[PDB]
Amino acid sequence: MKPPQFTWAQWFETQHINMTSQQCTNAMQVINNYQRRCKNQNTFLLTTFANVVNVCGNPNMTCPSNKTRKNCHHSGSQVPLIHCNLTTPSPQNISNCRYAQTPANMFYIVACDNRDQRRDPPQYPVVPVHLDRII
Ligand SMILES: Nc1ncnc2c1ncn2[C@@H]1O[C@H](COP(=O)(O)OP(=O)(O)O)[C@@H](O)[C@H]1O
Repeated sequence: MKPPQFTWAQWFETQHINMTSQQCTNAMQVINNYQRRCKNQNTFLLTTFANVVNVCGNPNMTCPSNKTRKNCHHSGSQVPLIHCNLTTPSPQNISNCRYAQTPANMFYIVACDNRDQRRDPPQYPVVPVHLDRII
């Protein structure tokens, strides 16, 4: 789920593009502090927001996760990425959650939609809103 101050595009960026630290335990604190819980796993794509926006321009395809959605797009090429896996749940005090990190170079599929009319900058009429899968 996402905090109210974020549009889907900004939340996508916060969760999958802006890895604030190369260490998952530190990077995941941002996501967990916003979601008020420790996300079991999360993928950080080591690419630019602009690159993802352009991927939104690639041919539409069915989303591997939801066979009813047709707003997904394949990256075309592989990109470096870090996958974070929760290793220490820490019931109370989510800042104590620890994660393992898995580096890899894979293709990705993202779902994109028109920008939030009121909050997203007009610069990008089309933006990624969900990471559907990595291959
Ligand atoms: N095809 C889709 N198009 C637009 N929005 C979607 C789509 N699929 C899922 N969503 C929404 O986007 C949210 C973002 O999920 P996300 O953070 O990307 O999941 P995770 O990173 O745990 O895989 C979902 O919880 C859902 O409400």
